[PDB]
Amino acid sequence: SSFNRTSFPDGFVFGAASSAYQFEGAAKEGGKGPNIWDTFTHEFPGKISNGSTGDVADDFYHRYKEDVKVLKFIGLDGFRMSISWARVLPRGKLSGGVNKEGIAFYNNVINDLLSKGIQPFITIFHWDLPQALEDEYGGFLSPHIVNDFRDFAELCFKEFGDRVKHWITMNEPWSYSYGGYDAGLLAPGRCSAFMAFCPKGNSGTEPYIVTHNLLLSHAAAVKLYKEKYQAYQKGQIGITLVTYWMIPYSNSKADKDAAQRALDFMYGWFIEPLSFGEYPKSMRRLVGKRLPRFTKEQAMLVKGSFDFLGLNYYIANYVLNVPTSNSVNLSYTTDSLSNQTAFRNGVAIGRPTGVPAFFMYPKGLKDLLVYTKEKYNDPVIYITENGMGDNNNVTTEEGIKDPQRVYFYNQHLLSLKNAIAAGVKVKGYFTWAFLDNFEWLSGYTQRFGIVYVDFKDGLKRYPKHSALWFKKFLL
Ligand SMILES: *[C@@H]1O[C@H](CO[C@@H]2O[C@@H](C)[C@@H](O)[C@@H](O)[C@@H]2O)[C@@H](O[C@@H]2O[C@H](CO)[C@@H](O[C@@H]3O[C@H](CO)[C@@H](O)[C@H](O)[C@@H]3O)[C@H](O)[C@H]2NC(C)=O)[C@H](O)[C@H]1NC(C)=O
Ligand SMILES: N=C(CCCS[C@@H]1CC(=O)N(Cc2ccccc2)C1=O)N[C@@H]1O[C@H](CO[C@@H]2OC[C@@H](O)[C@H](O)[C@H]2O)[C@@H](O)[C@H](O)[C@H]1O
Ligand SMILES: *[C@@H]1O[C@H](CO)[C@@H](O[C@@H]2O[C@H](CO)[C@@H](O)[C@H](O)[C@H]2NC(C)=O)[C@H](O)[C@H]1NC(C)=O
Repeated sequence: SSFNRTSFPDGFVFGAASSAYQFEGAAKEGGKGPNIWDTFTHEFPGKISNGSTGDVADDFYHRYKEDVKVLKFIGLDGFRMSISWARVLPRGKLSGGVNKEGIAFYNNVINDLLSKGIQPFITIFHWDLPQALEDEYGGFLSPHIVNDFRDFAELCFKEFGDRVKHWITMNEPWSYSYGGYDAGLLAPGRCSAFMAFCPKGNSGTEPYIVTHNLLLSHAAAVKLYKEKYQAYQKGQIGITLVTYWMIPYSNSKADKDAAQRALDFMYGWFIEPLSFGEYPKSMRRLVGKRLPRFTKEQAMLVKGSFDFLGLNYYIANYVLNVPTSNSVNLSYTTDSLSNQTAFRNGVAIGRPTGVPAFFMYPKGLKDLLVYTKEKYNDPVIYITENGMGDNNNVTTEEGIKDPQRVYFYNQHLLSLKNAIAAGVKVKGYFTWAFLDNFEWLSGYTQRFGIVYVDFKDGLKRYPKHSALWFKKFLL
């Protein structure tokens, strides 16, 4: 006898997650065109650990049949995966033509998943923007992205919507904006010149520009799905957001307010437009005219534009107030006057993982969910990512034994259970990740999978103890 799925609601969806650039490989194969991550990893090897790329990744593009067998072996209800925009539309625009070989790959994966009784949860956009669109008008820096995003979504609805019943417009627009345009840590790698880190950009203005267009693009796809496809395809559409849970470093009003500002700027930036059609008051106050306004039309489009909310949860941080100052480092990051740290009084917020900044704090998952329920009218929620990373610095034999990850999932699922007990309408949960994969700026130095991938020996797959723990949990 042990903790198992019967403790969760009937029909609850347990799954594992993936994304196209991180898993697929075949970056220049099967008619696929270039995307901004091809470009970023090739042109800035200094920004990826060991100068790695997703050229091959897990080679999920060729190995998907064997991988789907692993999903079935674990016994999962669902699988979260994304569509490579430049694989299906190599020139970004619909008028640039649809790549039949790219459509065929996703159809093949979906049909195999369904034969195993696994529901595909499809992320339309997981950061891999076609280089053609980045080149033409600067990608999400331009309002032109909205119409092209809408057409890409429509292509997905038309080709896959007869079988796909859960759509996620985009993964973590916070990450795309902050990482791509404030810190320059992610493609397209833009930031202010004073950071001496990116060729082009403005960390004080571009993140706000990009976030606005991310929201409008999302809203365009949702409007189209609901008005044209939802009634006869009978699916649901949402968006995946990420936030840290923010804890005041001390009991002071200063730190309490700082914690809420940090949450406002990371989470509220997206969930308040989605819920209320406006940005958080703190952002309006502190960012001023660098923060775009929603026109009345835009607000109507964005407000209420989700059937469900996808939430990605990894960590919590303590937050300190940062006093105003005279030194002029203009950025989205410094705009919130907040400072996050994993340590209080010299003590870490939880158990360590193989990722330096990341400690275990399962309580924060429930805290986030209750906060979301209470502030945003009790939405339907899927946990679309939750997981931990190991440092890739031991043998295959050792990496497969991951009691730390078994511990991680036991504690987080117990916390999730308590959130459901508190009335949060959670309907599903997805492990990041299915396989050890290309972890963006960290390359292959960090392993998040419940399944091990031996990159040094034919990309061979081996279920970890965590996979076997889930297998048992899922009966
Ligand atoms: C699937 O899981 C259920 C529930 O598991 C319980 O709740 C989870 C949230 C975790 O905290 C688990 O650690 C916890 O056990 C299992 O049913 C439960 O089995 C336990 C025994 O392991 C029962 O506790 C015992 O009950 C007897 C009386 O029958 C007492 O004499 C014992 O001292 C002890 O208290 C528990 O009552 C029971 N709960 C329910 C709701 O039935 C279930 O066995 C498991 N299934 C499989 C196949 O593993
Ligand atoms: N990685 C992110 C957010 C990137 C934000 S920009 C910058 C880079 C980064 O990882 N960190 C921290 C972070 C990590 C995860 C979530 C939020 C914030 C940043 O703030 N989100 C999810 O995390 C998953 C695990 O991300 C790893 O987290 C630890 C990092 O060291 C590693 O590079 C990253 O790939 C990704 O694989 C998913 O594709 C993605 O949806
Ligand atoms: C492999 O990487 C892990 C993770 O970085 C190392 O374990 C960490 O060691 C540091 C330094 O002593 C500690 O501060 C952390 O608490 C450890 N993290 C854990 C255990 O999750 C490990 O030492 C590395 N091993 C080798 C051989 O390099």
